[PDB]
Parts: sequence; structure tokens; C-alpha cells
Amino acid sequence: SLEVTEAD
Amino acid sequence: LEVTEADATFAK
Amino acid sequence: GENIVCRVICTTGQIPIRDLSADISQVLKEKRSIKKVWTFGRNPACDYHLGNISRLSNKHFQILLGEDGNLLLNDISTNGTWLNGQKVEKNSNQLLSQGDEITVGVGVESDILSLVIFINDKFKQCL
Amino acid sequence: IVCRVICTTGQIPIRDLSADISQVLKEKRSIKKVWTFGRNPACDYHLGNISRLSNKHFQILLGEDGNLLLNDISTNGTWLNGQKVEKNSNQLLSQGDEITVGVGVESDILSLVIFINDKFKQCL
Repeated sequence: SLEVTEAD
Repeated sequence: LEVTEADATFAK
Repeated sequence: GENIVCRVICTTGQIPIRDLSADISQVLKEKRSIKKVWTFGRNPACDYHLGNISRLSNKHFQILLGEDGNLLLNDISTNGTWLNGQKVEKNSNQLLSQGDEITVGVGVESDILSLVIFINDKFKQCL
Repeated sequence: IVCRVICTTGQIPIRDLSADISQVLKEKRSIKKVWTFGRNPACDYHLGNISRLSNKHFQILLGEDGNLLLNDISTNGTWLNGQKVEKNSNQLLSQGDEITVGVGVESDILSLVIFINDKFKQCL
């Protein structure tokens, strides 16, 4: 899917 | 201990 | 996409072998210094799909074909790209070499996806 | 871990080959360790029940300098990077080398790429 990346 | 099947005429 | 530029082998099991290709003729036509770009990312619109891993970026890193055939790695991700075990500076081109290991997902063991690049020296000579 | 074996033809999952480094230096013989690849399940690495593959088909050998060698001992042949190797003749392996067996029958073909762990040589 194309959602905004989960940021560390 | 099954002996391998050998290529003969068409061996590489 | 006529001739093989390099082979990408995933060593961590998620993806089968894939080749990056280019047509020398169309490459000669490109006026810019970078003659072709392959994008790796979570978005399947990319040339090389990294999978539906949320910590990977939609467009994560790019491999650039330079004017004399050099291959350059450019990280454009949120969480990072690693080259031979070292986290690369974001948006800083790195000149690739035979057998280099490119890795994403570092920080969560289960998300690690690692790739090894083999470059076709003949393509470079021919270009 | 000395190296990772990636089977590109799909029959076998990823496997790593190992060797205790302390004990490797404790050993004198120019050949430090031998891993056997074959149809016989006693082999270190099982190639599967393909009748044309040998019970003991090829060997990967760890030399004294952390190097890996390929030795073919099969009936029907072993290929290295697309070329049939001389039987019983050690061939130095390199990163990403592809070892192929079963050539001659499409259904029997099995290809393996070797990925060497550089951390191991460095511990040597």
C-alpha cells in the first residue's frame, strides 16, 4: 500500500 | 544407497 | 530495456533474481548526465518492488546509470539505506562496485531486506 | 557463518554453512573443513531426491586461508558459472559464483549462488 512511511 | 542414474549417449 | 546492466540477487529470501536492463541506443539519446534511473521502493510503480513493508519508503533508493556507465546509489528514504553494512548519507551519490551489498530495513531484524549487485562489465565496455 | 547458499531454482530454502573458527586454526591439514552436497541425506547440504544427482555430488572445501574451493565428484557433472568443471579438480570459488547441477534434463536443473561472509575471513 502507498501510505506515508512509518518513521523510526 | 540408490546408485545414481547415469547419462550415457547424451552425457555432457 | 535491451541489454543487462546488472543482476540484483536478494540474499534474505523475499525476492527472486532480477536484472536491470537498458538499451544502449536510447541511452545515447539522453542529453542529461544520468542516462537511466531505476527506482527501488514499496510503491509497485517502482522498477524494483521492495514489498509492502511500512518502514520502507514508497520511493526508497535509486540506482543511476552515469555517462560512462558508472552505477551510482542514491538514498532518498525516510529510514535509511546501507551499503556494505554502513548507513549512507541521504541524497549523496555512492559509486557502486562489483559485489556491493545494499540493505534496507535495518533497525527491525524482521524487516531486513538485503541485495547484492553484480555488474555486467561488458555492457559498460559496449556503452 | 562462512557462507550463504541461495538456490535460485526454487527447490531449496536458504541455508548457511558454518565452521568454528577457533577449532579451524587448531587443525593442521591444508583443508580446514569439507561440506558435502548430494542426494544422500547424510550430506551436509541435501540436493533432493533427483535420481541423476550423485549421492555425494560435489564438495565445498574451506582452505587454510579462509578460501572456498569447489570439488566435483559426481557421475553426471557440475557446472560453475555455466561451464562444466573438470571432475576431481579443486576450483576456487568467488563471491556470487553460481554452481549448477542436473544439466541435460530441464526438470532436474538446480542452481545455487554462494554468498561469502567476509566477517569470517577477517576472523581469520
